[PDB]
Amino acid sequence: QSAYSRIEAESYSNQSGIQTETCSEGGEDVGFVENGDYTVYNNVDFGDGVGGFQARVASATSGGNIEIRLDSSTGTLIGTCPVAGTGDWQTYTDAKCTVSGVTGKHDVYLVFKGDSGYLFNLNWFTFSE
Ligand SMILES: O[C@@H]1[C@@H](O)[C@H](O)OC[C@H]1O
Ligand code: NA
Repeated sequence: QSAYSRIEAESYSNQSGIQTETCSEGGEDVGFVENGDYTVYNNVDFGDGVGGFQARVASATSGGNIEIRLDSSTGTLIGTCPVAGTGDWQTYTDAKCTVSGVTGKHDVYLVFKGDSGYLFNLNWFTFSE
């Protein structure tokens, strides 16, 4: 799958600790996110050109960070996307960050880190050139 496509969060290959649920904007979100949870998207093709990451997120708390790691849940970090409260678990906004240069095909781990409690819900994400 292309890094530059819209990747629905619920389309993960593997996950730890989360649950999918009905998303107010349509489709599903990955919710029940606590510090240390993650989702994995296999065989993402970055080509040569990546510069950024955009995630569609909601949070009734104070959010947290999405660590973007390659090939394992503790693997090389290529960006950390800050996520901020939106006042409701089903009112979404765009969280965005820069991403270090990378090439080729990798399994992408989105590793959710933050304070105590639930962090945010993730509807979909994408990378930008
Ligand atoms: O959306 C989820 C909500 O349904 C649950 O009650 O709290 C955790 C959130 O992620
Ligand atoms: Na979704």
